[PDB]
Amino acid sequence: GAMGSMERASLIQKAKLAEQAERYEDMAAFMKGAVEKGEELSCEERNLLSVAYKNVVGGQRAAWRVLSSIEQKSNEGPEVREYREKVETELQGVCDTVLGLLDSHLIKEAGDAESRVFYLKMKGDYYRYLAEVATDKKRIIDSARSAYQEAMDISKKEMPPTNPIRLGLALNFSVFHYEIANSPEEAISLAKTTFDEAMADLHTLSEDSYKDSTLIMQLLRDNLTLWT
Amino acid sequence: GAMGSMERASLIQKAKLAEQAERYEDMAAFMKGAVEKGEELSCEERNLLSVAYKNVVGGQRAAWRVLSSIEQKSNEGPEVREYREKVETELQGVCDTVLGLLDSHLIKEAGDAESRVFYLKMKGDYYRYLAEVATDKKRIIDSARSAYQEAMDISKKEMPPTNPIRLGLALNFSVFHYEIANSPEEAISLAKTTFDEAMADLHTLSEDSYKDSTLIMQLLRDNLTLWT
Amino acid sequence: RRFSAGMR
Amino acid sequence: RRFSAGMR
Ligand SMILES: N=C(N)c1cc(-c2ccccc2)c(CNC(=O)c2ccc3c(c2)CCO3)s1
Ligand SMILES: N=C(N)c1cc(-c2ccccc2)c(CNC(=O)c2ccc3c(c2)CCO3)s1
Ligand SMILES: N=C(N)c1cc(-c2ccccc2)c(CNC(=O)c2ccc3c(c2)CCO3)s1
Ligand SMILES: N=C(N)c1cc(-c2ccccc2)c(CNC(=O)c2ccc3c(c2)CCO3)s1
Ligand SMILES: N=C(N)c1cc(-c2ccccc2)c(CNC(=O)c2ccc3c(c2)CCO3)s1
Ligand SMILES: N=C(N)c1cc(-c2ccccc2)c(CNC(=O)c2ccc3c(c2)CCO3)s1
Ligand SMILES: [Cl-]
Ligand SMILES: [Cl-]
Ligand SMILES: [Mg+2]
Ligand SMILES: [Mg+2]
Repeated sequence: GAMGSMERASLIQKAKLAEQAERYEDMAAFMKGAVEKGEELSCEERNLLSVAYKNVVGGQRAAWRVLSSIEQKSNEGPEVREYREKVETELQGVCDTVLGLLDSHLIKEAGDAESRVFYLKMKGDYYRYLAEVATDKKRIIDSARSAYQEAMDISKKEMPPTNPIRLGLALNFSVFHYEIANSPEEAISLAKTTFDEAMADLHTLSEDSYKDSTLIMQLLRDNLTLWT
Repeated sequence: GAMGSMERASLIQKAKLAEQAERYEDMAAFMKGAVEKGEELSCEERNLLSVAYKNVVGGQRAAWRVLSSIEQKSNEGPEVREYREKVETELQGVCDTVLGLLDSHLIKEAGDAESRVFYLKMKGDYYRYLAEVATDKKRIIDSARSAYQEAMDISKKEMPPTNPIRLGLALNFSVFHYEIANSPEEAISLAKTTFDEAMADLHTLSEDSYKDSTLIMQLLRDNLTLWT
Repeated sequence: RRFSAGMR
Repeated sequence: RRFSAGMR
């Protein structure tokens, strides 16, 4: 790895600077190196990894969707298809890289429910991103579904219904159900039960945790308002 | 060049898709390949080149300024300096690349005042970007000043005071004077004379050209409001 | 466009 | 922050 000669602590520090600078490709490269040191990631460091790749693949996804729509319009020279494939291939590479970090060996070394759920959610997310562009598609969908489901099983056993990672997990699993798995009823069922069970637990929370949970509840709210 | 195997027309087409996708690094790479085909760039294609590198170096510049401020605060480990240098070096590389396209051979093959002024303005801009991070600085400032001045000489002879490239040229030369050359009076003098002479020429313009010119006049306006 | 956890 | 032509 190109980051193998840098100290773990220096990589984490520079990942934070990269975030402040909105240099998310640098951020991801630094966090990739941090992961490959072989030591667990703290909660803060898990968020750094997630935010970094969210922004990198996010730009790829938005670019892909622009190109894919233009491509479809021109089917109602090869350059539009060629460039969509270029972005698509670069997007799949990023997803394969994140999934490699998780399988080697973040998930197996996650000796916590909190840490393990976080990584399993990430596994579902980046198989979901591969499914968005897949046309093996069925097999990718099952990999995401399975990663999401195991995270759900653990989260329900080990974490309260207001935990932000659990809420973010159910949010994204509901989106998977709605737009990837062709299961809009599952998506609705999941979003509302998650919302309702979180609201019934808010009375147990501090003003700060309250803010954390209600911020993700708003996203469940907006989706249900769109789907029903 | 990695783009040497692609048709000029395909590179231009994909540069346009890249813009729609907000993939500006791709855009610049495509336009770099287009330039290296050795044929002149149309007005539209000159704008594609300029917008592409504006966005790439723009992100580098904003990141540099974030890092440089953090670095200065910590002087009121080496990681902040190290990463600022990483971004700085990558920024200088981009500026060197644009300046190489201009010197080999966009400027000498520009057989128009319109085309030649455009490229000379670009030369001033990217030497200005090198000056922003330089600490050889005097020599870079003279290179920008000289490129800007020759563009001004041509523009005054060959183009009306409302021409958008001429207005954009004077705008950026005024900024050079204000924040790079320590000449805030030159900057003010240049911005107001450009503004005033453009306003006195607006009566000659179509509704469309009017819009073009007044859009850059607003920027001269905002700067004068800041400086006086 | 629906929200995912990475869009808040 | 002042405007340059690349900020309109
Ligand atoms: N450097 C970063 N980006 C983060 C660092 C930490 C952290 C710091 C210290 C201890 C533990 C964690 C984060 C915790 N996570 C959030 O605060 C959060 C995440 C997603 C989200 C919102 C907020 C609002 C809507 O969507 S984020
Ligand atoms: N058990 C809890 N409730 C938490 C414990 C900690 C923690 C752990 C170790 C060190 C410091 C803090 C949390 C930090 N906060 C987040 O990670 C966070 C917050 C908001 C949010 C997201 C993530 C995703 C979307 O919105 S939360
Ligand atoms: N297929 C379903 N389950 C639904 C069917 C209807 C309905 C029934 C009759 C008339 C019109 C609509 C629903 C109404 N909308 C909600 O109940 C709702 C509930 C909780 C919640 C949000 C929205 C957002 C935040 O959390 S939901
Ligand atoms: N693909 C692009 N980005 C462009 C393509 C063309 C073009 C197309 C056909 C013929 C000639 C030129 C452009 C002309 N230039 C502008 O319209 C322009 C430039 C800077 C600016 C504003 C407007 C508003 C504020 O700052 S831009
Ligand atoms: N002689 C003129 N006045 C123009 C002639 C042409 C042209 C030439 C060949 C083909 C098609 C059009 C123009 C296209 N427009 C721009 O290039 C433009 C417009 C607004 C603007 C900027 C640039 C920079 C900031 O704001 S302008
Ligand atoms: N050092 C100078 N040249 C100036 C000194 C003063 C001044 C004098 C007395 C009291 C307060 C201020 C100026 C006033 N401001 C303008 O005249 C002005 C003119 C044209 C214009 C804009 C602004 C923006 C768009 O185009 S300018
Ligand atoms: Cl391509
Ligand atoms: Cl570095
Ligand atoms: Mg129903
Ligand atoms: Mg004065």
